[PDB]
Amino acid sequence: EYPTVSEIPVGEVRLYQIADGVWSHIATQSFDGAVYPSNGLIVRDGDELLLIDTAWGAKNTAALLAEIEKQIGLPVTRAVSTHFHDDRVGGVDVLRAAGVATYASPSTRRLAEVEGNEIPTHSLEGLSSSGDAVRFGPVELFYPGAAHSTDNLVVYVPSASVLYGGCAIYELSRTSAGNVADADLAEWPTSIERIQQHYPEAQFVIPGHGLPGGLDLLKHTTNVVKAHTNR
Ligand SMILES: C[C@H](CS)C(=O)N[C@H](Cc1coc2ccccc12)B(O)O
Ligand SMILES: [Zn+2]
Ligand SMILES: [Zn+2]
Repeated sequence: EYPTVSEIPVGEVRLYQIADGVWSHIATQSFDGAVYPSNGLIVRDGDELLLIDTAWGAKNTAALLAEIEKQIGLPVTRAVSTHFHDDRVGGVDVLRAAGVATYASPSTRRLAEVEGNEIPTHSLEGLSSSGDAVRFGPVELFYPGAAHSTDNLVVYVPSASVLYGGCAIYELSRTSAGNVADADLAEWPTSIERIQQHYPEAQFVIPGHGLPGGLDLLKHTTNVVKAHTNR
C-alpha cells in the first residue's frame, strides 16, 4: 500500500519501491492547518542515485538523504527539480551542502530566483520548447509545455515504464484544482496530450501529490483543469 498523508509525520520521509531501481519518496507539509503529502522520485544509476525533486523543505530533505542512506545505501550524486515551487526546490541548499549536484531548466532557475526560492546550480539545456526531451542518466526529461507552471518538466524511466508527472498531473482523488496561481490553464490539456503521445507505454504514473496510478491520471487531470477553467 502506498503511504498516505495520515501515515507520515511532517519531518519524516518514506520511500516506496515502484520497480527495480525506482522509488518514490513521500513527505508532508502543513499549510493553513491541513497536512499535504508530496512525491519525488529516486532512480538507480549504476552505483549512484539520481534524485527527482526535494522533499519539500530543508528539514524534510535532510531526512530524505538520511532515509536513502539507511534504506538504499548508494550516493545521491545528482538531483533534478521539475519546477520552481518549494516542494521541488525547497531543500536544494541542503542537497548542495551534501555534495549533490543540483539541476533545473533555465526557466525553472529564473522563476525560482524571482520567487525568492532556492535555486538549483546547474542549467539543463535542450528543454526550452514544448515537446523537447533529453536523456539525463537513467531517465528521460520531457518538457510538455506549460501546465501547472510554465516550466514544469516530466520524467520517464524507460527501464521500468515509470512516468513521473510532477505537479502537472493530479491524483485521482483530487477533484478540484489545486494551486493554479502559476498555471497556464489554457495550455494544460494540450501539454497533457503531448505527454500521452510521447509516453503511451507508461505503466506507472506518479503525480506530484498523492497516489500513483496509470495513464488514466492524465485524462483525469485534463477533466479537473477544464472544469476549473469553466468555473
Ligand atoms: C507547495 C505546493 C506547490 S505545487 C502546493 O502549492 N500544494 C497545494 C496546497 C498549497 C497551496 O498553497 C500552499 C502553500 C504552502 C503549502 C501548501 C500549499 B495543493 O496540493 O493543494
Ligand atoms: Zn507547484
Ligand atoms: Zn506540487
